Amino acid sequence: DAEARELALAGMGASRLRKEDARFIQGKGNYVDDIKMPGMLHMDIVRAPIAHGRIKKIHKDAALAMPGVHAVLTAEDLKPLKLHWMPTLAGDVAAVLADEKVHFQMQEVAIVIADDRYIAADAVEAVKVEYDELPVVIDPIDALKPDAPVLREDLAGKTSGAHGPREHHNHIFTWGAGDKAATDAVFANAPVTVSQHMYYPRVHPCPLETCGCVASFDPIKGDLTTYITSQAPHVVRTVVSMLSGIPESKVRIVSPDIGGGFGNKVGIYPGYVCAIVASIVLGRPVKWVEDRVENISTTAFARDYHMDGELAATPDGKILGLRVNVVADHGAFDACADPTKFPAGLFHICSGSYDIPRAHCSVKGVYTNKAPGGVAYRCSFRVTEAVYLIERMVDVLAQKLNMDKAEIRAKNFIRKEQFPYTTQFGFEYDSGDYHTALKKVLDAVDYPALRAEQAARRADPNSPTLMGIGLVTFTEVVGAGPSKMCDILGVGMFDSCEIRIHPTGSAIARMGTITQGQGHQTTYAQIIATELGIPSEVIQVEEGDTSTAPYGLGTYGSRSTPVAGAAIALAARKIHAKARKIAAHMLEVNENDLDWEVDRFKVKGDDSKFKTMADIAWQAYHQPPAGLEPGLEAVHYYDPPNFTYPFGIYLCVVDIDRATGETKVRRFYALDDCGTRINPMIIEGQIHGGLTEGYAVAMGQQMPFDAQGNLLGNTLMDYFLPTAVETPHWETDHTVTPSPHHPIGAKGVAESPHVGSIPTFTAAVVDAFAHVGVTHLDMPHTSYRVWKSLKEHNLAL
Amino acid sequence: DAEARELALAGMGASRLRKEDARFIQGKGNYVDDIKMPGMLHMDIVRAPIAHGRIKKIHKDAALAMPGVHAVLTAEDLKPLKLHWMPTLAGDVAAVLADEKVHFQMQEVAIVIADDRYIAADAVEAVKVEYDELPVVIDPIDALKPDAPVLREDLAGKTSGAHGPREHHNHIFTWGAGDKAATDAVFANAPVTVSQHMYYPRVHPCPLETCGCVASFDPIKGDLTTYITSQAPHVVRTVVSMLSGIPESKVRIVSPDIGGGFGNKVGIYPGYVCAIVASIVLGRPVKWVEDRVENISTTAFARDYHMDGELAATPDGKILGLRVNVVADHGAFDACADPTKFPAGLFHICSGSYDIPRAHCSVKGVYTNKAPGGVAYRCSFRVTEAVYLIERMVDVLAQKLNMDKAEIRAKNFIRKEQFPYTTQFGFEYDSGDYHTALKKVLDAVDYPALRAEQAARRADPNSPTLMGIGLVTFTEVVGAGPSKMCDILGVGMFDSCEIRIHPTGSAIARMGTITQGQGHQTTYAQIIATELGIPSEVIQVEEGDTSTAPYGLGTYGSRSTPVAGAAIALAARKIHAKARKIAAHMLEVNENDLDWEVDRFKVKGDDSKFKTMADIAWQAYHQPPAGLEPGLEAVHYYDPPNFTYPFGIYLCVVDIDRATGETKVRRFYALDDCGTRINPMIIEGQIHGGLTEGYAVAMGQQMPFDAQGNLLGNTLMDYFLPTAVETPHWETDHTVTPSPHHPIGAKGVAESPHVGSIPTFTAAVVDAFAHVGVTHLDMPHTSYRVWKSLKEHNLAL
Amino acid sequence: AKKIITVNVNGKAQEKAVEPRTLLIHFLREELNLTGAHIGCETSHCGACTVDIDGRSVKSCTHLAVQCDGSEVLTVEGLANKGVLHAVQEGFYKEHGLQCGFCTPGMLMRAYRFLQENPNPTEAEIRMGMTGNLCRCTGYQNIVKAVQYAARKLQE
Amino acid sequence: KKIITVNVNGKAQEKAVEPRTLLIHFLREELNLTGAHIGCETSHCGACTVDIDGRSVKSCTHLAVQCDGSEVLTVEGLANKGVLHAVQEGFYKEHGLQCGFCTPGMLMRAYRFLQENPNPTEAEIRMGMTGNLCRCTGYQNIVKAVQYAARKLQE
Ligand code: PCD
Ligand code: PCD
Ligand code: FES
Ligand code: FES
Ligand code: FES
Ligand code: FES
Repeated sequence: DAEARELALAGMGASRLRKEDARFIQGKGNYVDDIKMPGMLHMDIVRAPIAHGRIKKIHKDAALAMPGVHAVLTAEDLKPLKLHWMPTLAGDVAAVLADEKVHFQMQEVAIVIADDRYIAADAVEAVKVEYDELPVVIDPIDALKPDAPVLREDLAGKTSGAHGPREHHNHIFTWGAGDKAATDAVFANAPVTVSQHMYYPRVHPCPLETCGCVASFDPIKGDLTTYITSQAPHVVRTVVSMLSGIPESKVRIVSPDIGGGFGNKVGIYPGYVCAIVASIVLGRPVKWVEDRVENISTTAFARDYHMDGELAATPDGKILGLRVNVVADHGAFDACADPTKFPAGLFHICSGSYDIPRAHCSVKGVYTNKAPGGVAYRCSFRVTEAVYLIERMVDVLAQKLNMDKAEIRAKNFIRKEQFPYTTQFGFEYDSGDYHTALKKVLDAVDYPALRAEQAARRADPNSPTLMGIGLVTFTEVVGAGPSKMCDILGVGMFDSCEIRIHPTGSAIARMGTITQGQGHQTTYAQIIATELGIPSEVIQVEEGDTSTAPYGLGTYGSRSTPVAGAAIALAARKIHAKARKIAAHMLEVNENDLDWEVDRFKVKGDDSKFKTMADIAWQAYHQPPAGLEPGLEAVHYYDPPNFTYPFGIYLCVVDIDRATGETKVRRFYALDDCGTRINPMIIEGQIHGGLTEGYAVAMGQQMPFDAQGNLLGNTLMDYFLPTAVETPHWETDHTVTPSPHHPIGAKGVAESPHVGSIPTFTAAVVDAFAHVGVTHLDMPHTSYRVWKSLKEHNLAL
Repeated sequence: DAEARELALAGMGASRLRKEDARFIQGKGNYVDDIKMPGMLHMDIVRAPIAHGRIKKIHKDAALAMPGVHAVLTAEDLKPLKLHWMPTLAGDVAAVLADEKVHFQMQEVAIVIADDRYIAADAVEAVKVEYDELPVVIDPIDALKPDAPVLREDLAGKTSGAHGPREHHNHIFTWGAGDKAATDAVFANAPVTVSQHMYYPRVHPCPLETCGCVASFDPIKGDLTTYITSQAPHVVRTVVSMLSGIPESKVRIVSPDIGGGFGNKVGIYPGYVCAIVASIVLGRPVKWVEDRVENISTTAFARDYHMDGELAATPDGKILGLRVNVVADHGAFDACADPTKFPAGLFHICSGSYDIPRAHCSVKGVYTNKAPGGVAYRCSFRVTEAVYLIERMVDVLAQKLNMDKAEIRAKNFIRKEQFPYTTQFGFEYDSGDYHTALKKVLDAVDYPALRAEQAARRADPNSPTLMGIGLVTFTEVVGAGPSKMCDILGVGMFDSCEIRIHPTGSAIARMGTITQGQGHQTTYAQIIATELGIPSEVIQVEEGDTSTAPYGLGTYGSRSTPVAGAAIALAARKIHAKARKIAAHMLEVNENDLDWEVDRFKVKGDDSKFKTMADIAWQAYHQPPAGLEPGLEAVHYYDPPNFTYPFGIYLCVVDIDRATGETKVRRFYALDDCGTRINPMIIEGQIHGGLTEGYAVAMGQQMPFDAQGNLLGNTLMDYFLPTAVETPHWETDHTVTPSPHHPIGAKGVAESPHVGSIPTFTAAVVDAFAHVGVTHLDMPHTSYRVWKSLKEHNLAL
Repeated sequence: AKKIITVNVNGKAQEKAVEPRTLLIHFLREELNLTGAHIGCETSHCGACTVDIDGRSVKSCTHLAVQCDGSEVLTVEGLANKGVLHAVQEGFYKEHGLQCGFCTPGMLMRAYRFLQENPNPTEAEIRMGMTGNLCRCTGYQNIVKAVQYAARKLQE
Repeated sequence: KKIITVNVNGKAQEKAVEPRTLLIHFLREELNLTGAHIGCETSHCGACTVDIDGRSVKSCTHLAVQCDGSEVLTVEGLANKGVLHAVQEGFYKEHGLQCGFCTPGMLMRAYRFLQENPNPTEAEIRMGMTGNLCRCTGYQNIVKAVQYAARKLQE
């Protein structure tokens, strides 16, 4: 019966069905473009046709005279409000509407307000703009050249930025971590050494639902309400208040249902600011919803890292040192989402799952005539890059030593007894058990049989296909929080939760995070359910409304379970401590004479004497025990003591068609360990989604630019997104290594599948060519690009 | 800069303009009938044409066939849900839809749901109902006769009710307070003894906006949302939850802008229950908005007390004892709003502003064929009746002893030094200073000169008008709260407040009360402004939404300032203590090296070292000092230690036309003392409204029934409401005697003008006839009634 | 059968089709969402539904929408010009002439017209001139002050 | 403008439309049937899929005017008297949705595909759902959702 009562809760560990499904499966979800307000007008944006050039003149008359058009605003209308530029999370400034010149193609130059989106589109076509083209900067290396054109004329004469000194006009910053002296010394004396250059191409999160907002400033009440596709509504509110002068309490930002974010919706885009301004000016609602081409072309991109990795080791394979140098392309304006003190995110986590004694990494940011971004698409703040770098280097080292790729990892892994482990870069890994997981994966796929099949195939020079085996053993770092080192525009990276129990036993809870499909409305309810003995089904959770939810930092970097999940458990526990106190008063015994059993406090010894949470809730409203306030609720803001470090072990087997360059994923096995699991069903869905993004990135995605800086393949015509046919069947597995410092031992996990799968795909592809001396092949592993390599290494046909 | 900084806050004591006005003066308020939802249908009610009778048959076919009509429901459709009867705040039950019989004219018999209100009204007329008339009961005394018809056949066989044993089938309860034996002993031998019967007529609160709601059950999400004219939305949510089976967390009740409540909107009316049920059945929004005739006829009435007062005294006017007996007319079902332990409210406060050593009261409630109610219209839970009884009795005593009416009061007043004073009934009056306040009023209106003028007119037999001087010195009891003593359906009568300070310094605040026009959105902000040094203009307050506001008991009995006002100050002080802790950390000094000066914490001895609330707010979000959670907010549930006891001295001069019987109010002076005053401008408005209601009750309002039970004058055709022409110019005054136990010393005041002015008007009219031996005249004092008295006493023309 | 009509409300043409029995108050509230005007009775006493029709103060609950085809109707939503409150709205605000706000839109529309009929009204004239509007909250005292305020502002 | 009469979810809708009005905007803007979504301008995503005259069609590449006399079914019309359609139940039971943006289109497609092929193999399902993109699920649970609906439809 105690087990029956626990089961009935549908709390921690259960694979319960989602509470939010009902509305979505019936078309009753509420996304930004579903909103219609009285007197709502529509906005469209006139975008730059060229990548770089001065603005001679903008013709507004033809558009203005067009029936149905209410206004055409340019940067000149934004100047009095000091809004033609806006601060970015990276400490730089970004143009809202191009003023003296355009820095990237598709950049926002002007806006039009019309009766609807149809007339609005027509108005944009009627707005003519004259430009004087300037030479375009596309390659980061060419950008640092002495004679390179000045992209940021607004930064002229400056010698420093928000992240240190600047050595050139197109140089943004240089950041490093680790011991350079020690590392240099190791490499100088190391017996075995390897070094590889690799490009992590620029790709785009491309959420199915694009960015948008319905901005409504009410001149009567003097306040602003903005429904927006934001992954951080509370900071947006704080920023919007600052930039507009409207007192914060009078600004209400609400993230309704969002059709996927994937890091694309963390920052503030020029479209939002313009809509807000237009609404303030016209005194009525203004809706802005971008098209797919605008989303890919101008919203936050991911990656674009040019990396030079080096590994020092001994002949038996033990890694002695790690040295990395990177050139980062941040586009025209540095709007890279990151905690204020990390211009390159947590890239210094590149020591991986290995006990490397010495290490150093240096990252150099550079401006180019491209759209801003860098941190998005499940990157965990440059962790995607760090893992790709280390895993690729380990593979190169293994190939040079003719050492098995799994064996070199097992030998270098941080051991279970070394946790909490402090790396050469300073991170304190919370817990792990990499060895156990590796063995589990290797046995499941029969690794030795795989290697033997591969050996038998390579032996036959007439085999029509190449067999590749990729293996990645990674360590993630998620839960951006310690306010001491992590902050967004000055706000510490904590999070919160408020829970209120009603007189009849059910409850409502609000957090500072904001789901975009990851199931918080179900999972958050489960955490609280186990903490209070109230079925998750009646614990109603909400997020996204700054006027009702406790202040939080939103959801990105898989911080929800680590940061908010902790605040949820702690807020529930405050309520539990009061409930024990009330139960003791009702049972006329002392608190210490009580035992909590699933959903009730029972007197030690006598089982018949007990009080449920329902009984306690009513008592709290009926008559509070002496010294206590009526009610049963709690609030908690959690400033995390450390990050959470989930891990994984992925293996991919691929077969490459030698006649066409086509790569077919034969099998993919993914083991993730994110500690205590809240809902296995929901975790599985996150993994499936992340592995699919991984496949898309490694095998088909890219954002090429021609010599004139025009973005090629910025629509679904060429920008790769796999369908059910291209997506392989995923095999998942797991282990449970709890985070010691977390209230419920739960680590984040949503980005792990993306971070780890990308290098697993490259590993498998390169491994297919390893026997002919191939150490690396840059993504995407397109049939076109792979065929090119087949031809280079005489393996075609 | 100190005095200026405090002034800029516009906090405590400031007559700052209202924050609410902006929307209301531009027609942007949001009242129940302004609401329009997708798929919303309209509901109208088929009402009883007779006062008492059996329901033979209801005809639904013609109405159902009518185009636009979706459904016609009766008690039969409610039975399966156990909703044909509903529990009331008085512990009795009330019919939602007449089942076997009707208990009062205009009672709810059936409901129709249609496309709009026009079709719905047509549908009502189409529904034919056949009845079997039964003998009517309209007089309370006739109701208790042996042969009197059985009204409540549903409780046949019950010998006890919710408030003790029942002696007759039409007898509801008998309640008493004070020392019976001691009181009887004083009266048995006292040298001076007076007795007086008086009727406190049944009147109606008649708020300009009638009752209504928009019920919306969403079958997709499974939750209920209903916008309603409720003065206690949280209590309604709990009750609706339990009656419907829908988990409370999935029930959202929201009181939007309410066009006046005046106690008329505290309870749940069958109309609300029906709309909710119809919405559940139809799976769509249902709107119900009653017409004026329905409001006056079926919603909560006020008074209807038949009282017999007695006073025992010595020849110098010193009161020795008080004995009262009352017969209460509660209508068909007892739905009288009151804490569960007080079926006669706080009527035992009838000892008034006088030190009476022995007293006893007894109230007997009885059933009659009329609408439920009793407590409403600014009564503070029968205080109106209590004050009217004692003040009329004191006048009667003064007239028998031929003693001045002001003098006899100054003789019996509780002395200032006697506070906190415990009355003969057990109330502990918090504070007071009646003598000082009385002297102020007497001098202000030149009382002796008024008496001199009155003496002159009385001398000339041919003076065309009678002069009457009325004086009332009353003590109120407001702030229903001590949970051990007061509860609404089991819920302790506490209240709450939650304040959240934003990173930039402004804030949002929500309380468990709900304004209906008394200015909470302005005043509440002022309390917080002074406590935290944040201008009230940027402290946004909201009430009414059960999903966002902390649980409270609502607004009635002038409880907001006493209970919520306390919760607000304490919640703010919780934030202020944390702000100090933070300021000390920033200033690197000990907490008590700090001084609070208006809006900042400064270092003692060093004016240059300080931190403002804005500085602190930012720090709370940026980097919390060790051992503190990030953020800056608090919630507080206040269970009051005692009620609040404001007082007042009211004087009115009337001139009665001997030829027509019409009374003209020459002057009305009102002094109120509600302790610390939050906003004088707002207080003055509440006084004007209250005094006007009093004039309405004493001079023109009534709800007469004919022998058949038909309610006469139930529309504005005859139900009296004064216009600007009839309303006299009010003169207001005040003294400040704070409540010692209240966090800011503020007492409630809103009901004072209503409670005190009524007996003041009667006192003036009766005093006009005093010279011919008139001791009392029953209200209303209309020209017609006053003329009948002029005629009866040979004073006509 | 519904009659097609065009009524000018706040200077804007409102083309609709309504049954002849449609009261103007419901037309404004239900058809145009101009929910400022309110309903407080069914006997024509309260004046909460007062709007300005063709230059005169009229209780819209006692007038047919179909009798307004081509008329000039003014509602509280149209008093403010370019955001600046009309003297009448400013008067009610500055003098605390409103509490619950229900009778307010009607009071404002009546005061707007009253001040044109009588630019310099005495208190008695104000009380009498506003006599068709009932208020449950204010006691009227501040409302006459509000009207006096507006009367003064219009002359300056 | 052309006056048309479209049967949307069993109810006749006579409206005046501009020829250039895409069916997706007509449904979302004129009828407020916001279940159908927009995820691209090139006709690839299929988040706008609705059933028209017995076939799955991407409403963003069809004009509202072409629907004069047509039978259109959107996700709001799948549930019958509040009882979920097998495809809605399958997606819910098998966790076939996360952000829910591609869901209405996926459901409308699956609704027709299961009539085109009642006993589909996994390969046939993946191929049969090729016109619909999803960024959250990785498609695996969607395949299971459709399989669940297939079993329930032949039950
Ligand atoms: N241990 C554990 C963990 C976790 N979980 C679950 O799972 C989920 C998730 O979680 P996490 O991991 O914590 O995460 P989040 O925070 O929530 O999320 C976020 C992520 O998530 C992902 N995925 C996804 N999905 C979806 N559907 N949608 C989206 O949008 C998205 N996005 C993406 C990203 S990109 Mo960034 O932003 O670049 O940084 S970061 C990210 C939730 O429900 C939870 O509860 C569990 O159960 N258990
Ligand atoms: N000391 C002091 C006190 C007070 N105050 C203010 O004044 C007001 C008021 O308050 P009170 O006194 O506390 O009260 P309340 O609670 O708020 O209220 C209630 C009342 O209120 C009155 N008035 C009025 N008004 C209006 N406008 N509306 C309304 O509705 C009404 N209602 C009525 C009644 S009837 Mo019962 O329910 O039969 O019991 S109760 C009653 C507010 O704002 C407050 O804050 C100040 O300032 N100070
Ligand atoms: S609603 Fe009362 S006069 Fe018009
Ligand atoms: S302000 Fe409420 S009726 Fe006038
Ligand atoms: S919106 Fe993408 S196919 Fe229709
Ligand atoms: S569930 Fe989000 S795109 Fe499919």
